[PDB]
Amino acid sequence: ATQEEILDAALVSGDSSQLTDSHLVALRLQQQVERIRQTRTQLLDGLYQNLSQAYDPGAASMWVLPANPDNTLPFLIGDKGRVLASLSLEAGGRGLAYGTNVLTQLSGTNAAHAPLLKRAVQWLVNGDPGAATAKDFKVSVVGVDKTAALNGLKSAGLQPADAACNALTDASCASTSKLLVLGNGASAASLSATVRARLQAGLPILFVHTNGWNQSSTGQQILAGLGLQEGPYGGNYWDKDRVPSSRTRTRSVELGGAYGQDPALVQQIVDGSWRTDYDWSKCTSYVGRTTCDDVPGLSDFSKRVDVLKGALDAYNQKAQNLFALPGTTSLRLWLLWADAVRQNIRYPMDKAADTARFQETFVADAIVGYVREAGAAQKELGSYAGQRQQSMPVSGSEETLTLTLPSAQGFTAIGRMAAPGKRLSIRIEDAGQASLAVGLNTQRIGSTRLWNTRQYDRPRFLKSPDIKLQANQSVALVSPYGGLLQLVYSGATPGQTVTVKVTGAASQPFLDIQPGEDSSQAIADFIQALDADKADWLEIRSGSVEVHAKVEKVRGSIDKDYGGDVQRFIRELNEVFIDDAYTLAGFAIPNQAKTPAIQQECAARGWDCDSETLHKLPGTQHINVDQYAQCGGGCSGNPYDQTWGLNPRGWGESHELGHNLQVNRLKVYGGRSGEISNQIFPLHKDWRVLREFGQNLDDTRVNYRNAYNLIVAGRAEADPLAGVYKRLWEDPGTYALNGERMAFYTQWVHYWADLKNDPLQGWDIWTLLYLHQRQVDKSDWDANKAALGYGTYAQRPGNSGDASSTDGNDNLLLGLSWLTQRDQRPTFALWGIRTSAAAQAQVAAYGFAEQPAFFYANNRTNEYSTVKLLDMSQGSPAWPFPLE
Ligand SMILES: CC(=O)N[C@H]1[C@@H](OC[C@H](N)C(=O)O)O[C@H](CO)[C@H](O)[C@@H]1O[C@@H]1O[C@H](CO)[C@H](O)[C@H](O)[C@H]1O
Ligand SMILES: [Zn+2]
Repeated sequence: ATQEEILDAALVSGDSSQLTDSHLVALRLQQQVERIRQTRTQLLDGLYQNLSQAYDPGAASMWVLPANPDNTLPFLIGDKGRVLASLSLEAGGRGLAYGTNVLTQLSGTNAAHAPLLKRAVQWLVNGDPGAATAKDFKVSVVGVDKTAALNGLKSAGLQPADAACNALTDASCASTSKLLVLGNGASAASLSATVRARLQAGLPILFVHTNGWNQSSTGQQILAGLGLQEGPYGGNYWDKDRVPSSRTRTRSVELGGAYGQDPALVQQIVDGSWRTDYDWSKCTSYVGRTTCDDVPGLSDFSKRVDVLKGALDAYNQKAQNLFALPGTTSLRLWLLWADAVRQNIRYPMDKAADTARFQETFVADAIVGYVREAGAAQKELGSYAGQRQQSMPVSGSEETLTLTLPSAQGFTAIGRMAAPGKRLSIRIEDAGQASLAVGLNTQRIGSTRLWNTRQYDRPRFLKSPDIKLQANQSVALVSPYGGLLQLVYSGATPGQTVTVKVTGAASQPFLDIQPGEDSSQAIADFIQALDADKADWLEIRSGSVEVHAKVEKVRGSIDKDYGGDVQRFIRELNEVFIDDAYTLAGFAIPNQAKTPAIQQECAARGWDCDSETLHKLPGTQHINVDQYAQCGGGCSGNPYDQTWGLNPRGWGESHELGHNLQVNRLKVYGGRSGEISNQIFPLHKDWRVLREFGQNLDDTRVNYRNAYNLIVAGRAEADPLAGVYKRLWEDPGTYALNGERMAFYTQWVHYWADLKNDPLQGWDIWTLLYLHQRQVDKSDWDANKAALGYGTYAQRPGNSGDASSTDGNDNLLLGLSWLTQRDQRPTFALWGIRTSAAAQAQVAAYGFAEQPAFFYANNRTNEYSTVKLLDMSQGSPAWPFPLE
């Protein structure tokens, strides 16, 4: 079959599998867009003629926008570009929608609109804005006041008659009525469908919004019946847009034809007239990542491409199949064009060396329609994936999966993949109250380094839009890239399950650790899948951590750090990385009790240390492992991004995990500890690692020596608190004095160990503070405050993360004093940390002997045997380890 014949077919079926001739599609699109422009311009010009286009809807009005651009268009666009009234040719009918009740203002505010309105009604009734309506033409008015409506029309020089029946709901009435006027008081079954069916059978409809700047569902449903849509929250309130008396015929005609359409971009595709002179010297670079926001012209180009993406992604988000929805030919053609471009793409591309291919591909990446019965695979996947992904076998039979949502909001991996260019079908059941969508992949936008020299080597948008699902309703998907399937949720109940039924998906290697239970079976299945080597991507679920990983990066890490020992890699991922962190934070981990020393401290303290209400595991933290990251070679977030692979003993891994587990009430001076209070997690791991294994990792992070220097010198000032504050916590830089500030956090580790007379117990102090803090955060205040050393507080304390707040300092002073049973203000002052009066008074009330100022000094981070205790109450001893 010819390319021509394939395109004709695909316009109906959506199947772009054989469609390769993108210039052919571009030409068809060129003419489609041109005839839309012709239709629109001829209509508008016949409406406006040379009459005044003055129209002012006030702030108490809504914007009314086209939705289906092929068969709807604006009528009145304001000087600020707000669409204040739209026309509809949907289903071959005729309609018109205003964002306010214009009919009640035709002898007042909008007296000057009357002649234009007359032509508009002439058009509605006759199909010709120049053909007089007959005297006493029958008008049905529904959902808005009849007499005022009819009087308005009469004010415009028209002679309507009350049809005296309801043309919205009575079919006999519709067939004899010449116009229907709708407002938002209307009642009907299937309001949108009803409206559509009347339109399509030839009843002309005039809609007025009757709720000012408020939105109306009734209206939205009427508008959707016309192929229109209500504007955003607020309506015209803020902008107060209008069309002035000076607006010309030529100008409005022109805006109307051009609205939501880009014939210049289509021409550029056709001719291949891509820009050869972009000034790249204006790109800039930040931690290895080039961006080009300030290259003249570039943002306007990219923002025009964003229009098309938004347009098609609205269909993706609502799980709507474009090829099943009538009057979508322009967008079908954009989509089929884009799929044809994907047939030819080749990597890598450079912004300078490959101007034509770069810019066309740029446009094509932004146009992907996932909801469909058939479609094509992009041929080259470059730096994302390869031949393995292309060839993954798929399940012909239906597969049933059960998933647990650990928090109320987020996403979790389903455990299956879409294969490139192959239909899968999906539905979810037993969802309770949870709101649900499906999506593909986890890459963040900066992960495609298209502005880096010769690094446009993968698609811009590997992460699909979230595609909304209904309880018990199937959706058919085709991805050109293939991808890891994600269940996106909100409004869920921590610990609830969801059931996923999927047909046509592939099975990536997937390590699914089951909470508490023996996961011996799952580990060997995973290894077998890994050894089978059919996938470019894998995933891991363990505890509250999910890893979305490029297979070869993981192999590379197993090989370099574990000599190919997969089993040890997995164990250490689960135990030394994951369990280590979450156990240190005192969470309730299934089938895993607290250590004896912690259990016994919680007992003596009479605290709730194990309930799910207070200490349940938190929301999923996601980790990406890939060739690129969103920023740098590793980037904070959820997911956080890694490019080196995945090392269970890695500093980065636990540093970032730490960010997820930070809490403001354990931050010294708020953001001053933004990159400090998370470091207890990597620090704990390295201390454990040296003891159990022998590797000595990152042994110079904690700068006891220079922290000391700063303390000693800030201390000789007249105000010793402030003196130390200036030298330690004042500097607002993101990583300022990182090693020195960390030394504060370990003080309490060495202290607790001496207090418990057991070096193995030191870190328990932080685990007790986390448990204390969650009680402080969410326990019933009146009932629990006495047990938490907060009896003097009428109300729960604040949780400000602000540098100038004492919310973090206070709780640290209270918690440490309460747990240690000593008044710790001297050592807090020694570190330049101020506290509120309330907190001061509360410590006094404990009636503990003061702990005089002290300092734990060491010349190594990970090895505590050599730590030395200084008494700082009487003066400042010499640093107790020799230089140099
Ligand atoms: C403060 C800290 O612990 N930083 C380490 C952290 O940084 C994560 C992001 N990349 C970031 O926010 O900057 O994890 C990385 C990667 O795993 C490093 O260990 C960071 O330590 C810093 O490493 C770089 C070298 O890449 C420099 O030597 C810095 O001096 C060092 O602090
Ligand atoms: Zn950080």
